Amino acid sequence: FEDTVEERVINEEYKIWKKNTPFLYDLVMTHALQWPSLTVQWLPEVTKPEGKDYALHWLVLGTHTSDEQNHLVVARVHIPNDDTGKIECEIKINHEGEVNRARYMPQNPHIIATKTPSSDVLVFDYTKHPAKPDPSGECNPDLRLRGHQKEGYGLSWNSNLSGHLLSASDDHTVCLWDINAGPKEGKIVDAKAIFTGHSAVVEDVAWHLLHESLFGSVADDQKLMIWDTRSNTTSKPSHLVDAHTAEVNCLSFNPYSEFILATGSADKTVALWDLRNLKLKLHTFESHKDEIFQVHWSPHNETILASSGTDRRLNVWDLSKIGEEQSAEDAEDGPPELLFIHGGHTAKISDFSWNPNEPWVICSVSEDNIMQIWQMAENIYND
Amino acid sequence: QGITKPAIRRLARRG
Ligand SMILES: [As]
Repeated sequence: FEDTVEERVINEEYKIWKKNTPFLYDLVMTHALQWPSLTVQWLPEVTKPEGKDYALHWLVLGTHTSDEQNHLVVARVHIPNDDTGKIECEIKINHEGEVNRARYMPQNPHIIATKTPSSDVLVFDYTKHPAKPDPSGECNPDLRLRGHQKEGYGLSWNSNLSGHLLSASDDHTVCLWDINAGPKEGKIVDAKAIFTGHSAVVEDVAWHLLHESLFGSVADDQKLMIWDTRSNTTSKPSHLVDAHTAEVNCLSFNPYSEFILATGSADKTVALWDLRNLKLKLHTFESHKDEIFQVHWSPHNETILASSGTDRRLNVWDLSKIGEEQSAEDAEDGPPELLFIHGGHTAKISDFSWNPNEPWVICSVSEDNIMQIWQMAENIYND
Repeated sequence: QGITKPAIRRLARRG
C-alpha cells in the first residue's frame, strides 16, 4: 500500500521537524504501538505521586488489526514535571473487530462505549473485566446497543443526562440509547429513537454541552443538522444548514460558549457557526491541504481550536487573531489565526485529544502506529 | 538564528 516516493519526502521532512522540536515544543513524547489506534481520549483522572518527578495520566486507546485479536485499551502514562516519559497498560480488554471509536461516560469514566466494524455499539465497564485478558479472545461486552444496520464512527455521551448515548452510522441514521433502561437480564438494549434526517453516511454526532435535549449531526450530504429530542419528529431536525461544499466529517461545540460550534469538511475548511443564527457562517479557517476528519476546542482556552486529517498535519487555531493584519511574508504561510502546525506524524492522523488537566498538551494517533504526546512551546502562545 | 520569538512563531506556522 506504500508509496516509496512519498515515503522519502515524508521521512526527510520529518528529520527536519525532529531537529526543530526544541524550538517548537515544551514536550514531545512518541510511542510506537504494536497496532495502530483509530481512537484516543484522555481519561479525566490525574495524580502526582508522592516522591515522583512525573504526573500520572490515562488514555483510552483502541486496536486496529484485520487479522488478529483486537483490544480496548486504557493506557497509563508518565508526564514529566517541568523540573523521557513512560507508557504502560492499565487494562486490556478483548474486543471483536477494530475499535472505530471509544468514549468514556462523563458521569462514570470507567464506562466506555465503542464503535465496531459491525452494527452493534458496545459498552464496557472496565472494573468488571479481568486485569489480564483471556488469550482465547472472547469478547463479552456488558451491553450491546441495537439500532444500526451499518458501522460508523460518531459517538457522544450526554454530559447532562447520564447514560444517554448518540451514535452515527454509514446507514444514514443517528441512533439514541438510554443505557440505564432496558430489561433485567439484560445485555441487549434497543434504540430509544432513530433519526433519519440525513440522506447519506452520517459522519459525526455531538450533544450540546449545556442543553440536555440539543444535539448536532454531520453527514456526506454536506449538511449540518440540529436536533431536539423533545420533539415528536425524528425525520426533520430543528435546523438544517448547508454547511459545506463537500462531505462534513466532524463537529465540536465550544465548552465556553453555548452558542458557537465548529465544523470540519472534505472541502478542506473548518467552519464557525452560531446557533442563534445559522444562516450566517461566522468564519472559515483555511490552511489544510486535505480532508479534515477531526476538530476539537481547547478545554482551557475559549479561542483555541484544533483540527486534523489526511494531510498528516494537526493545525492549532487562535480565534482572537482573525482579521489581524499580517505582512505579505506572513500571509504566505496562512491566515493570522493559524497558531501552530504539528508535523510530528508521518501518516494520517486518525484522532487526537486535548489533555483536560494539563493546558496545551495533546495526544494524537496516526495510521502508522504512532501516538505522540506533545505540548507546543510557551513562546508561541504567550504573546 | 531562528531563535527570536517572531522567528519561532513563524516556524510554528510553517510547521
Ligand atoms: As498498552
